[PDB]
Amino acid sequence: SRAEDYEVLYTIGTGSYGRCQKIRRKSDGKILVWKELDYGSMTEAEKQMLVSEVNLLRELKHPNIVRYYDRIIDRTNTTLYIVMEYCEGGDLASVITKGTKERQYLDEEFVLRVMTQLTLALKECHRRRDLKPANVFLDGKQNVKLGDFGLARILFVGTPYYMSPEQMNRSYNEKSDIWSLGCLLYELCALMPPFTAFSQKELAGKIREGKFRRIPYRYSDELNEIITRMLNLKDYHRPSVEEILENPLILEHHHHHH
Ligand SMILES: C[C@@H](Oc1cc(-n2cnc3ccc(OC4CCN(C)CC4)cc32)sc1C(N)=O)c1ccccc1C(F)(F)F
Ligand SMILES: [Cl-]
Ligand SMILES: [Cl-]
Ligand SMILES: [Cl-]
Repeated sequence: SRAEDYEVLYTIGTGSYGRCQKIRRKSDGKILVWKELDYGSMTEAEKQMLVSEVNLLRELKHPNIVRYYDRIIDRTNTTLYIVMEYCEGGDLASVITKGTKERQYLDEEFVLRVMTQLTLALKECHRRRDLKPANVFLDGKQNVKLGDFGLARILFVGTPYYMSPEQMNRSYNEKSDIWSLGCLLYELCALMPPFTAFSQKELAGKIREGKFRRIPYRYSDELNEIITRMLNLKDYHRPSVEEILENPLILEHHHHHH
């Protein structure tokens, strides 16, 4: 694996420590992206846990998880490139901001696609990747892929909008993930998270109460019902992955297609 095997098309995003760039694989013209990380200032310990993290990326292979392709070490410029799938539709955060700014709600069909495909991504993770809009990506074929938010971080002030009731009291619980999914799907429909506040303490008060507005009336009672169940205060009242996928709303066409 050599950087020379690829040509950079342009930069998609830039963080404090590295960049994400759209690239083209020379051999066959495949369009991909890479994360460019300067590890020059890292300690041996930091570099070791970087290797271990990257190894985990190689472990997951699933149609609804952003696919890892390659890793390239350029020891000359002390840069590491992590090559992954290009998702032409971008991230969900951008989609929500767009709807919010342009005052246009998303189709129920699109929300069902996200629910179906992220629930399957979650199911694979649980077999053995934060559930947040900025970490969910869309390809050019109506597919939805869960990213590695560890990549965004490697490139406190934030309000933890999606924190579950049990998590703010200790997590380590698969049903906590269902709560976060509920928040995400809620925000996709409402163009705002179900619980808002200016501080974490205020937010926590609202979460504990467990009340929120119905998603907009353009969305079916069936869709509102399942999202509302995911936002139950009791983890054991939230539906499992299996129970979500059994919902009559979810059909073959909402799943991934090559
Ligand atoms: C840090 C980065 O993490 C990413 C990026 C991934 N990815 C794969 N194909 C993509 C196409 C677009 C895209 O972001 C866009 C471009 C600019 N818009 C204004 C917003 C949408 C990202 C794409 S996968 C992946 C991961 N960690 O698995 C990232 C994450 C969220 C949003 C942007 C970015 C980036 F801009 F840095 F790329
Ligand atoms: Cl609106
Ligand atoms: Cl609709
Ligand atoms: Cl697919």
